[PDB]
Amino acid sequence: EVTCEPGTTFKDKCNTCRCGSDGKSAACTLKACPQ
Repeated sequence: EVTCEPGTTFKDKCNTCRCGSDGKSAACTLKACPQ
């Protein structure tokens, strides 16, 4: 459940989520995040 355009990414929880190409998906570096 992402909310962004493809080619913009942004800051999420404890990592950055690169908006996929469908405008509704994200990669998110995903390294760690206790809260």
